[PDB]
Amino acid sequence: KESCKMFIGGLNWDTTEDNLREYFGKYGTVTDLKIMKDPATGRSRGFGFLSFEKPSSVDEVVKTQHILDGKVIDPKRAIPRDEQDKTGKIFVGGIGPDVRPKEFEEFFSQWGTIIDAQLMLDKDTGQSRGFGFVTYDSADAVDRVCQNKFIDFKDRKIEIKRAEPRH
Amino acid sequence: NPPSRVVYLGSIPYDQTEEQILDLCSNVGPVINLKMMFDPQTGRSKGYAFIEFRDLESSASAVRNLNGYQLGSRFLKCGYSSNS
RNA sequence: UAUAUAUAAUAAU
Repeated sequence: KESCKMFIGGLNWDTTEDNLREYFGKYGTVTDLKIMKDPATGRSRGFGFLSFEKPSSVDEVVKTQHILDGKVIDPKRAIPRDEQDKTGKIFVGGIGPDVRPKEFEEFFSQWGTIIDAQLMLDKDTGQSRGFGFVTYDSADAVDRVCQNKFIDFKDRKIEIKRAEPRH
Repeated sequence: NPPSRVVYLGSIPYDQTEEQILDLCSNVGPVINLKMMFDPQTGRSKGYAFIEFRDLESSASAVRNLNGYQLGSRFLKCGYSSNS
């Protein structure tokens, strides 16, 4: 009751419900789930509500990394609406010539807890122009690192910028 | 960030722009901000306009009286985003 | 310069 519904995130723009379930029911048992992705109509936000009957499947589901289409999915237990709105997201510009998400995610991980961060890659879509993303559960850290626009990274500084809100 | 305060007009043809919207929504009381734009870059949004109302007060009476009604291909949606 | 979400949102630089 207190825990069981989850908020699948980072879903590939090509997933189905029966498919998403057959993929997830690999952990325990599920009673119902509301996937939005609709390849038939065209496309929709990539997220999925997973009504895990056994609150446990949710613990291992979020505590485990998986890849449906091999792109990048982020499974997390349902998150309070107010907490989701409070979370802030910043876009990072410029990056090392060959940096993997391992560092980057670990990099920012120090200051400002990183709820959802990562580097994008042409594999995700084909825009390996050279960028990065970071998400904190608050905007205080954003304004904190903000004064630190360019930051010293592997070998190429990184120009931090708000995910979009100029503010 | 309340559940109602602004109105999002998306599926609306160039038939009704800032002039028509300015009253299709206001049709209840005073408003606050009105913006209209299309998808020059995204290449998707046809007629999108943001109409912010006075506040949960006018938005209460407007969004409650009118929020989603047979208009365009989709019905106006109850917005809430607020700009300092 | 670019981002796959809480079933919904234009522009800018």
